Amino acid sequence: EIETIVRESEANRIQAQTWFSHPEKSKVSFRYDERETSSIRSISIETFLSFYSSKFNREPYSVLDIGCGQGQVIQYLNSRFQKIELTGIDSSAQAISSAKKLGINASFICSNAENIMQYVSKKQDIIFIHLCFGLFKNPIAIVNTLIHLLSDQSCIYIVDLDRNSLGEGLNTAQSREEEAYLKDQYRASLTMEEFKQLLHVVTKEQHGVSFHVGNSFIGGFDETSSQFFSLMRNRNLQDALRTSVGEQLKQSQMPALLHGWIIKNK
Ligand SMILES: Nc1ncnc2c1ncn2[C@@H]1O[C@H](CSCC[C@H](N)C(=O)O)[C@@H](O)[C@H]1O
Ligand SMILES: C=CCOC(=O)c1csc([C@@H](N)CCCNC(=N)N)n1
Repeated sequence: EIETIVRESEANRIQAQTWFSHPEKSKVSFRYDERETSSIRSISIETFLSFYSSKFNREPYSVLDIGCGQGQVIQYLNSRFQKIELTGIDSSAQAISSAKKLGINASFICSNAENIMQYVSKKQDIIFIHLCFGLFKNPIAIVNTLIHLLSDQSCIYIVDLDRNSLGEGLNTAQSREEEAYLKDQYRASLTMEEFKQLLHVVTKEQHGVSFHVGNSFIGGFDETSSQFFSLMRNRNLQDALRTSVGEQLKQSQMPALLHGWIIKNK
């Protein structure tokens, strides 16, 4: 039962979340995240944009960003599109105040993502959950709720740490505080096996809604898959991958992440 696995790892997830809700700890997590995770942001975004265009033959009308932090993902989208409805939600008041100060045409909500349907009624073409799934107290509840908000042509794209990657994941820590941070983050994470079970359970009773999970770099799609072939044809995704020397090497050295899709096609 995936429910019990999720309930029994709840304390770990609460602990991981202290790194985003405590004043001193938040300084450590921000510094690490900006240094080590910023370059993957554009890759993950262009992956879902390439997927959407390939699958549905139009650009999305709306992106909902779950755990949006200081609004960096929404800023990126704002620079790529003008006529996209952008929404971000984060339970950190400090993060949301920072996002609002950007002065972007976007809606920012300060609340547990569990409460999203109080703030968004129009169905969403893309729901993005980037590098934060393992922080949620009630991840299955959040996903079930998000599925209600999916448009007839839509996807949830989830990218997160794999618990089995802890050992390799510690390599990028540069201080004892960062080491402690990463240990807590990986301990709260799911494994590939657990993540697959979760996405199966939340989609199996939902008509026209499917899932895919993988640990391959580009959306978890194997390099021999038809999906990978289609994604890699997209010049915007190519451009995002064509980054600095140091960031390409960082991306090469990174442990494999979990990549999950919940896809609705009515
Ligand atoms: N239950 C919840 N609802 C909304 N946001 C949450 C949450 N639990 C944690 N978060 C937020 O998740 C973020 C994790 S770090 C930022 C992740 C961001 N999506 C990125 O791509 O880098 C933090 O800002 C934290 O406040
Ligand atoms: C190369 C290493 C890749 O490292 C990361 O992507 C990373 C490390 S810590 C972090 C934060 N965004 C919080 C992660 C929240 N998720 C889980 N704990 N599962 N992201």
